[PDB]
Amino acid sequence: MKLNISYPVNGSQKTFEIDDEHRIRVFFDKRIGQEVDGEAVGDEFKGYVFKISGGNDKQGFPAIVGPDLAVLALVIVKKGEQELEGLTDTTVPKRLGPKRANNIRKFFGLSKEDDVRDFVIRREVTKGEKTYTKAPKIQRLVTPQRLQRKRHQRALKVRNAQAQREAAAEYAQLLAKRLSER
Amino acid sequence: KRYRYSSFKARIDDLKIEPARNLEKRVHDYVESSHFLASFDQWKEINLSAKFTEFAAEIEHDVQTLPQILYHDKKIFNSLVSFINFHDEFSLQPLLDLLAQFCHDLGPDFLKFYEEAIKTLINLLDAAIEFESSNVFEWGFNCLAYIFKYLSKFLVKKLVLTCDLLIPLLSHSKEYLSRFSAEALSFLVRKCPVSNLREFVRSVFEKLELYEGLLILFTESMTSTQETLHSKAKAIMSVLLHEALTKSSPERSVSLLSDIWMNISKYASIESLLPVYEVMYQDFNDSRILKVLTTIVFSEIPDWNKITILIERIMLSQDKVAFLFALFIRNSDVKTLTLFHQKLFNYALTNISDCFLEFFQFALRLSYERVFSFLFLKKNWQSQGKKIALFFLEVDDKPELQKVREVNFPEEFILSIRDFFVTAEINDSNDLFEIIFKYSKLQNTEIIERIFSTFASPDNFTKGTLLKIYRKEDDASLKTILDNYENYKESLGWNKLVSNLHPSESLKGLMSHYPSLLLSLTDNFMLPDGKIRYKTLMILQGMQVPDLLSSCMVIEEIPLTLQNARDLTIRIKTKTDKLVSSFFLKYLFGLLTVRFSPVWTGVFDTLPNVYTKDEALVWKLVLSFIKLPDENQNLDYYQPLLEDGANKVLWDSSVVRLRDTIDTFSHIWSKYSTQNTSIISTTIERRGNT
RNA sequence: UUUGAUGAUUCAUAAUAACUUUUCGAAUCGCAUGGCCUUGUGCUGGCGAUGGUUCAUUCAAAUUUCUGCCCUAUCAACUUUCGAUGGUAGGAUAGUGGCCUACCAUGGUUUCAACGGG
RNA sequence: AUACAGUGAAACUGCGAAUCAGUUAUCGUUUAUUUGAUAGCAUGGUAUAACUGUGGUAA
Repeated sequence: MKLNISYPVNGSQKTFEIDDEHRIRVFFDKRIGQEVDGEAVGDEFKGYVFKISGGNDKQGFPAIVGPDLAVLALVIVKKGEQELEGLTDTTVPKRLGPKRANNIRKFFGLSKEDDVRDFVIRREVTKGEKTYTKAPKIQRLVTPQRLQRKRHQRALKVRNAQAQREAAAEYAQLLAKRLSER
Repeated sequence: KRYRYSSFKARIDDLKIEPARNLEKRVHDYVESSHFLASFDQWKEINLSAKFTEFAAEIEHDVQTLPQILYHDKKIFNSLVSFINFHDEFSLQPLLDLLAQFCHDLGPDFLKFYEEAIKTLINLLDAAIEFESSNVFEWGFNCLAYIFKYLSKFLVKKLVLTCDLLIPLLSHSKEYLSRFSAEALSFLVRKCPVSNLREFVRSVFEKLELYEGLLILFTESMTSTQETLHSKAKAIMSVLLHEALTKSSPERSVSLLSDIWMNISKYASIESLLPVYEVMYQDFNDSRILKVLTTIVFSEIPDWNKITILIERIMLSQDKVAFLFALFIRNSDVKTLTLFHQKLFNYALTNISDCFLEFFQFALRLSYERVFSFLFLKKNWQSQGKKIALFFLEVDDKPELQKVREVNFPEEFILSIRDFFVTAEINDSNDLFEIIFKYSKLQNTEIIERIFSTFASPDNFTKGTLLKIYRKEDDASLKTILDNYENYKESLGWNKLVSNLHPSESLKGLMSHYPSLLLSLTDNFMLPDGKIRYKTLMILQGMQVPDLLSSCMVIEEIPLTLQNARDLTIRIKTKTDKLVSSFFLKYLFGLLTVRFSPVWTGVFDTLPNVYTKDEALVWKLVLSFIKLPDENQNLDYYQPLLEDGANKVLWDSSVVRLRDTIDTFSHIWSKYSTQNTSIISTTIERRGNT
């Protein structure tokens, strides 16, 4: 069958073709997300702790597994000591950097004095001759505008109350006038 | 697509007046009986607003047949200005354009109204600021430029009077008002031929003590013709500006003419500035010229520029002029003549510092001559340690006067250093690095605080007996320069026996885990040097995992894998190697500058030798953040009080501020020693995170 | 002499007591960003975009009162069969309400053209 | 415009997808929407889309 194996820390993934089906015979009637050891199933890969993903059968449809799952996938849960060729050595970067303010503050350990604005991820995209550097965004950041709007909400609440409970008194003045009348 | 909905300030940004550049067939080209009557009845038809209707009902008996206007001039003018001083926003365009038309029919008889009309106009521009309507501003400034277009024949001598009238627009401190009104006044400047413009430039320079940006906008708008084309009167306007300049005006007027020249040079590209350069060179042939010359050499006949500069130097500012001429010159002969002038140019340390910050090229002859002519400036210039011009620094540092080297050797022989003579010896040894026996003697006398120790270690790295004395001092022991000295001694047997005689390297292998990554890198490079001069696989893995520390997302994704592999090797595999691996793991977990590496450290701290130094180091890290270390060395005070040649520009102000900060760094010796103490390595940090 | 009314109220509304698998009382956005002077990096402040508690309005739905249409006595009896028709409670209901459950009652329709059929 | 600032595909979110006839009441129901009133922590965490890749599959 074919085994897509993915190293998670690099995040790389490559496929294998597994003959000697009595290696595959220990995968059978075993539930999804259970432990698989490296040398215990196969020959070359050593100490690679796995867990099966389940997934697609013959012609691609998805607990107790049969031999229809041609595309079997694994993530390397714990690497042993086998030196793989495109999984453990060649590293692919994690793609999207952190976007939120406190997410960046966790990603670089910032305190409550930093007001980050330089711990943003950067990227330069290259036309070939004229470069375009870019700083994306710091969203959910405390701005001068946000506490201004908070102040405006405070002012609106206090102004609505400080009109309402006084208009009550100017109604009570006319009620007192009619009570002196009658 | 339509419907964009630009904001109010957005429309104001799109606005520019230019009515003679606005070309339609409006009403005025098609003239009936009066010139006023056509624009009256046309506006009566197209616009309805209630006060404009009752105004029309008031003036309809006297609008038609221009004899009626010339009889009833004053009365309907008072009706006009009363309705503009009434001013609802919807009536503004008809009444205001009619008041614009009300001068074109008459001519000279409007000058008895002109001042009061402009008074109502400026009061309504203030009301327009509180109205917030770009259409209102467009109409009002448009009718003002119409008035100036129709009355430029009579507003020749009264330029000073009308700009003194309109000075609440120029110095308003609300810059788009002045940017509007400067266009109208600049059209008047383009009108007025020579002598009245000279008197106007004199009075405008004299009244300068937010009017500066307004005068800059008026000059730039007077020069502002069509795109990539200068004004036809620009060569004479520059002549009147330079005649009002050259010690006939105040201090800020020189920077005003500078900024006007800067904006005009940015506008007119290349060929439009031939006659401008000719008129400016003719005005510069007589002999303030310095800010003008630096301004004209900013924006990039350089031989004629060099000739005029040589005359004006035959007779800071000359340093900035020579720095800009070096950054944009094209003649090596002129560069050699500039070296001849650099013989007579003082503050050559600051000049060479700004020039090396600018570029790095040929003709480096005068540096050795300035070194032979020969304090704190030379100290700071040698203190510029690792530059891109270090290849020329390490080759030309020998060319100094060695009499100063042997004189510093006489000061480095004896050292009675209590508190500040150690700093004096630091200033001596900084220059003496560019100059071994006296080094070892003074180091023995000095070891017999942190800044003086780091400076002695710098002279130690600049310098087997010396290695034995350095190992004895390291057993007697800032630490970054000390590890620099140790690695320089270890890389720059008998040494095997001398290192095997003294037991060491356990303290450095334990305290390699500091809160500074450069200190960690220096300790890791020093310990491998000691193990080389007297295992290596795991040490080189720990050095290489700390080598790829530029934690960009590719390299930061790579570093968790590299640290996991090296930690798996050193954990599945001596006491010194265990101490070095524990110090590297503690440094990686206590960096707290990347959470990528602090996940690899939290992974690698799971299979270590049980409680060897793990919980002890964890208690040390938890106890490191209860109090903090401080109190670096102090210095005296100094005062530049200098370095100004500009007031306000876009990029010229930034370049002048950079040269001013350069001169304040090359200021007096107390500030120079304070900057030298600021020039340090990292230290302990990251409180609350560890 | 204390309170808002309709034809009409356990109506509108206010007070206590606790229950809330604890509802809401803005972790929101665009344009300007002006002021107070103890110039902090403070405190303030405009226009309007969304949201959101309750009431009213508006637009609706779903039921409900009264009349009607195809021919017939070679259709005179029809509905309480395994709900028929009420009353009492409960459940369902968005609710009045056999829409249903049990319990109490044995009703109700009809020669008037009903009931059935064309 | 070294956080962001122009246009902006994709995607999430938000919004919207026998007629019976005349005929009264809803003090028997709800009333999305519009409209008008209406309520005295410098702001934290998920769990993911588009995308990068590994495939199956005639599809």
